[PDB]
Amino acid sequence: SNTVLSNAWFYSKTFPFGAVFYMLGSYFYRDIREKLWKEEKSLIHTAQENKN
Amino acid sequence: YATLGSGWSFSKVQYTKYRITKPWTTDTTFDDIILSQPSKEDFAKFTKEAPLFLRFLKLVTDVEGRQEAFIQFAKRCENGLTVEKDVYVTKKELVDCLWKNGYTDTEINAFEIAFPADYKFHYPELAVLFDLTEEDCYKYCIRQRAATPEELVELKYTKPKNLVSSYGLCFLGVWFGLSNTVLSNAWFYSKTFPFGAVFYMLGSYFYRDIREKLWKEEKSLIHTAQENKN
Amino acid sequence: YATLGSGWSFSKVQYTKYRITK
Amino acid sequence: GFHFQQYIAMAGRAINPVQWTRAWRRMEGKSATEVYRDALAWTNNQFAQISRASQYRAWWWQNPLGMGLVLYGTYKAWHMIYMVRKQKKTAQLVAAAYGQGGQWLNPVPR
Amino acid sequence: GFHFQQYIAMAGRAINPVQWTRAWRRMEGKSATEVYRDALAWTNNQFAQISRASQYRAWWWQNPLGMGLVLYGTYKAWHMIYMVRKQKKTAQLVAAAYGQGGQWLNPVPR
Amino acid sequence: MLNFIPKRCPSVSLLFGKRPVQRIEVGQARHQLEIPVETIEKIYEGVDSRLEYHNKDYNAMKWKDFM
Amino acid sequence: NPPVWKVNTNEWLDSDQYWQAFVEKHHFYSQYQPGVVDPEAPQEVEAF
Amino acid sequence: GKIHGAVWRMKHLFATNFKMVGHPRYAYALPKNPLLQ
Amino acid sequence: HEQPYRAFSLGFTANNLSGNWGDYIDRQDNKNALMRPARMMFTDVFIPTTK
Amino acid sequence: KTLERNVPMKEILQPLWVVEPPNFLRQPVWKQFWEAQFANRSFFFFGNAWTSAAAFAFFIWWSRVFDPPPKERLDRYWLNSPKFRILSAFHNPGKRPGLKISLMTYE
Amino acid sequence: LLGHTTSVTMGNSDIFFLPKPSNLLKIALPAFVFMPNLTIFTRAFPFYAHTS
Repeated sequence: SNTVLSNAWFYSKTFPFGAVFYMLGSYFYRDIREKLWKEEKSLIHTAQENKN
Repeated sequence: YATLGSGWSFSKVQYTKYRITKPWTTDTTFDDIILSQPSKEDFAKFTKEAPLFLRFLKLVTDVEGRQEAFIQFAKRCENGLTVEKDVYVTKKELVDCLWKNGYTDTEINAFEIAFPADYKFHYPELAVLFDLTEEDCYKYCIRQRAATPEELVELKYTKPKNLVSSYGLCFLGVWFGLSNTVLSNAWFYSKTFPFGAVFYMLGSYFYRDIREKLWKEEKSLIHTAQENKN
Repeated sequence: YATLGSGWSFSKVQYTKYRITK
Repeated sequence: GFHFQQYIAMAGRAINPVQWTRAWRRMEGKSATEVYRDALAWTNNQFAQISRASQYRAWWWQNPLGMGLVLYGTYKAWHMIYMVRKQKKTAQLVAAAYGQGGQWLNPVPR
Repeated sequence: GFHFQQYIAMAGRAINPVQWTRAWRRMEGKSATEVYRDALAWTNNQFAQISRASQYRAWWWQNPLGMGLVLYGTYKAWHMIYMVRKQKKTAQLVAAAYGQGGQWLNPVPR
Repeated sequence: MLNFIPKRCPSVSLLFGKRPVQRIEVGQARHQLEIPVETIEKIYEGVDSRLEYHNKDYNAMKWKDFM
Repeated sequence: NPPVWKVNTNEWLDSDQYWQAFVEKHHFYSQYQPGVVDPEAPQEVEAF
Repeated sequence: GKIHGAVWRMKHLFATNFKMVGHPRYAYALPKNPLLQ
Repeated sequence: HEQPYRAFSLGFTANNLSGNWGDYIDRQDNKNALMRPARMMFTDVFIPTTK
Repeated sequence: KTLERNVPMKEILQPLWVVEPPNFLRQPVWKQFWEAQFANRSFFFFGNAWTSAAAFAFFIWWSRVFDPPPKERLDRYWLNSPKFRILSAFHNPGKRPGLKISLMTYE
Repeated sequence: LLGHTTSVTMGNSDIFFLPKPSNLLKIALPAFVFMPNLTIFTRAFPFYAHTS
């Protein structure tokens, strides 16, 4: 019971920002995860080698 | 598409609230074979170790009397066999085929002792082992994988396409579809939400009773048919 | 909850658009 | 239902004028019967994918009403995008030509 | 995020007056510290379930933004249900007390 | 039984005539039975190749022979 | 053969030329016959 | 739909019998068994 | 037999018999007093005044 | 020899035809209708069959009741119709056809 | 243009098309009787039409 989904705020900020975030996440889904997990992978490798 | 398979088991599925998860890969993606309709280059490739197969191949070719083919395949297959990943036939399927097509018990026992139970024969292996065409072996492997299509197949990962145009069309969509009073209507609140919520609640509460009552007849017919056949 | 297991394999998953079926 | 994203992408490609030139070039040595058969085969392929894969596979949108809810949502989206827009335009037309409610006015009394 | 349906069901049970008598009976021989620790433990159990199961499991709502979209939708729902409702009431109040826009009027000129 | 004869092409039935015998399991007890490939090849003289069903992997016989 | 419940119905009927004639007799030459597997059976005849 | 259901039942109930080469009301027209005597 | 007929509309979704819009000059509100405050709820589209 | 050709999936998996439904009778619709005419309780518009419904529809079409009215009878319903008014307003974009409607009634 | 204004005609806009998928269905459906059968008991029709 409102004009929230019909708002200038909606059409100017809510839909554009969300759609841009969605498109960027879809296009760089794997690049991001790899760039994040690089450090954890390196640490686990170092730990296992030291242990061995 | 046709329902392939040699099985008479009437099998239905129930769904969960969780999605299928496969190991992380930066180059591959898992998908359904019938929905993707993949081609040979869309299929993903890996390297398979030859020697366990090459021993059996050496035996088979030394028996059959055709070593030129073995030489060609071994010179191709050194440093491992690079091959499309999810185009294979299982040992059980191959043994069933050999038995029904008339290969001797000695040969079948040779297969059994040579290869592990979970071995997977690919179309080039089949083609060099049976003196067939790699095209035909590929098609056979694809048919046999489609016979069991619950297993997802691994494809080369490709980025999404037409994202900008899709964004534009979706903006146009929301701009024309939400610029209205449809979701704030007396009609909405009186008919759409009550009817829909009641249908949802009834389906959730009687999900299994309905399906069983529907599938009763099909189950009975399949049982009768199988018994008559036997 | 604790991450149990004797494995040193750093394992991550990718998701599909299909649900698990039993 | 399936591949809604692919359908949006197809429409996006269709609205591109570069794709119009590509289709013009592809139309060389081609017949209306061939085009119609191609489109019919594509639609059949979609519905056959549905008919086959619904037996064993469940999408992320799977629900106790199955594909009925997806088809209802498709219908409602079409309605809200096209028909309510047309109703808005018709309302402004009638309101400019006769006044609000002009189409339901009673005949002139004799 | 998870178990939104269970949370709705919990709210439904909570709003039931029979459950109020049940809680009255359950409160016999009980302390505020125990109740608070129980609620905190429940909330911790929920968030720990999330932290653990997100490592290997994916829900039907999984998307390239993950749980960020689910949390945004929860926030937007809360906003539209509570704050916009309050805005409607405050608007009608101000319009009845001063007129529409009465709270943004300039001070009286001197 | 159905009038669905599998195509003997290797793309469909791998290793059809590589050996001179076919084998089958019969009934619920799955008794074994061996059949000469010539007895089987007798069917492909009555098989009609215009008709192809079930992913175009099975042809149909002529009704006289089938009956 | 494949499993008959996996086989497509229209493909089966295209293969079979006899039960084609059975369906035409009861469902093309008439419009009010019941949709049962055997409309010629004694129970159906006596009920009629 | 009635015809579809009818044929869908005919399939299951006739295609795997080994006893229904045709309809029993017309078995007079069949050839005779050489094995019976 | 010389007087004109009023338009007829009747379906499950909408009708023109729960109200009377009037003539071209002497118009009137189709909705009644209790639902006039909630006219926005009986519309697929609404274009409010400018003020 | 090695495989190098790119094998499409349409050469292997053929989709079933489902867009247009099957005809287990293997007969065209007009021939079905024709046989229905000589079947019992299946004559032209008699009975409860789909052939009877279609013939009833054709019968009411061939009748006059759904034809348009003559010019003598336009101001009974048509000139006071929402469809008529909307169509007039649409095909006169920026104008007000109340006066022309009055004059059409006069005519 | 007194008598030529009722001659400006415009056609209707309705399309009579609907796909008829029977493969989805396996059950019969009810149907109305639209008219009485006059090919049988024709002579008695005025005399039995009022009964039930």
